[PDB]
Amino acid sequence: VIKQISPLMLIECKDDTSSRSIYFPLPLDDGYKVSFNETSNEDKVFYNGIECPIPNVYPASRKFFDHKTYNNYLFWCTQGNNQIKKLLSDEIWISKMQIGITKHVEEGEDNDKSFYKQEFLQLKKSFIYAFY
RNA sequence: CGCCACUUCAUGGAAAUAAAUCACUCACGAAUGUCUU
Repeated sequence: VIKQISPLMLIECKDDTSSRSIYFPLPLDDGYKVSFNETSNEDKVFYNGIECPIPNVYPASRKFFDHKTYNNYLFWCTQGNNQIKKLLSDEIWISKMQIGITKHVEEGEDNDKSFYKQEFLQLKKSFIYAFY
């Protein structure tokens, strides 16, 4: 009976529980302009041997792509009635590392080798998962 | 030469002062760094 499942969504539920904000990962090109100048014979990238035009990139605010300041991969985004709201992944997900062992019950087992660390994630109080 | 006793019974000063006030050592050691379905 299952026919169609939507991609899992990150939904924010506010105190005024009448509207929900859907959060998406920030596009990797956000805040930057990519042109691909086509004057030809200028410069061609070879991605593992395939022809491709050169990706001229500028911030949408010139200078070039400074990968020392590139941080779009750390941000999640949602629609606002203005610009795009950027939320850090830190502010959404809380992470803790848990140490675990199996208590050595003697008269048996070669299991001193039971020793591990696990990562557990907690969602912020206003954030839930959803899909259709 | 004889005769004969009274008076006085602790005041002042010092009443604690300096030195050391914790020292050295150990401040985590060994096992497990994944295992069984």
